[PDB]
Amino acid sequence: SVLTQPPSASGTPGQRVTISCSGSSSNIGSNFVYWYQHFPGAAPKLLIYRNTLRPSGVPDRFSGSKSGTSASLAISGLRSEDEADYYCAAWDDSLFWVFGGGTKLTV
Amino acid sequence: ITNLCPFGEVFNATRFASVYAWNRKRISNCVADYSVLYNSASFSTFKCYGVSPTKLNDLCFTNVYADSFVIRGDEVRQIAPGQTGKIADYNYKLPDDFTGCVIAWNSNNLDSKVGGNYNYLYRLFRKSNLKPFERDISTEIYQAGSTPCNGVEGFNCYFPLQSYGFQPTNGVGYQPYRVVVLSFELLHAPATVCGPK
Amino acid sequence: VQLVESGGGVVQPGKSLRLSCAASGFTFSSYAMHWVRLAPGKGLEWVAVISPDGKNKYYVDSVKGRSTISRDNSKNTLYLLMNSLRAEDTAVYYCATTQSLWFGQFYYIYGMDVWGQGTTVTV
Ligand SMILES: *[C@@H]1O[C@H](CO)[C@@H](O[C@@H]2O[C@H](CO)[C@@H](O)[C@H](O)[C@H]2NC(C)=O)[C@H](O)[C@H]1NC(C)=O
Repeated sequence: SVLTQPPSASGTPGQRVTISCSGSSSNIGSNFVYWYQHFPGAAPKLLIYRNTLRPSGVPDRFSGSKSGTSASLAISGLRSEDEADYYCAAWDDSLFWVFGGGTKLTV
Repeated sequence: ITNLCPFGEVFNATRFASVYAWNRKRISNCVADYSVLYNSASFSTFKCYGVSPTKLNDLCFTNVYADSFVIRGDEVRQIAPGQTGKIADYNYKLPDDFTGCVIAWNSNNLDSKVGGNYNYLYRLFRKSNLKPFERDISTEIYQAGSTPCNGVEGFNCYFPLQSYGFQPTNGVGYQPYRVVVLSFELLHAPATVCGPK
Repeated sequence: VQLVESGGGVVQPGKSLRLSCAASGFTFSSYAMHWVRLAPGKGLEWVAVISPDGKNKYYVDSVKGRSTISRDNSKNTLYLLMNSLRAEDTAVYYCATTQSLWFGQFYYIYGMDVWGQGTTVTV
């Protein structure tokens, strides 16, 4: 996993938590990074694609942005039922789909 | 010799255009000194598809076009006849037959501020391969498949312009490179640009 | 858009396995398929990408030259063949369908969109 992420994060329910995904200039720069969530014992789902868009059926709380060779995601109005692992995946310039280490969120 | 060409204006410039709308300057009616710019070694890559550079001052033309833009250091080779990719396919493609020189020099120090530049954008996802010497400033949202997006963004509808991630420290690969293409044209009118007598 | 998988039984090291992903609810020939894996105690790891036409495909470095990806449009099926497995290969493997319609050879806009059920594999 070329990408690096904080080992875990947590907070109170509703202080606009943030998660940062760090990577080199050949993975998350000059390309796009998509953020998915993995529930315990359930199939992963797409949350953010193209660094700003969102798919149908996903609330407006989740937001994402890129600030150069690194991306960030923000969840406002966090609820107790958002426990999951958040993965940031980008396309390496050469041949790869580099995945992030993960982010174990707790409330 | 009385008057020289304005190579300084197009070479030494602060506000330097992006690639998706590459700057074009028309040079004529002036004496051009190619020896002075060739001798200097500041230029990283100096290719000339056509006449030999050292004899450039021995040739006379009626018009020359100075295209100029900025690209990633890695993909500077794409500026040449035949080669295809993401710069010579959708942004700036030279014709298969060519006559000009392609100067390209590193500009990492002058660009790529500490927090990023973001002032250089390159086109992506063009509807069809670009014909030679065409610029497309259009920012209309791209589409594919069958469903047309009503000015919105999502699956099957992309934003064609993507920004660079220039940083002061990126390596010789992903660093800014300023490229200037000097394309001559003989046409039919009497030649104006010439070398020193 | 319903995706299911079958195969991936308990197999000892050095043997060969075939995983079959079945898709329904959309045009299977207009999308590029992705294979990924989730290993215990490790983050999601990409495995391979296969184009709808099958002419262009790519593999991850770890699984390179010891696997095969194939797709059958007529039967709407996706076959992954693994050979010469090892201890670390044990993981829950997943088949993913891109939502963006294929319109070229880019492979960075093609998203790992809505996921499959996925099946465990133990070496
Ligand atoms: C662009 O600017 C550079 C730097 O100024 C020029 O390179 C030399 O600059 C010093 C002082 O700035 C002059 O004394 C030298 O004469 C310059 N070199 C040459 C070969 O003349 C550079 O010349 C400028 N560009 C052009 C086209 O003249």
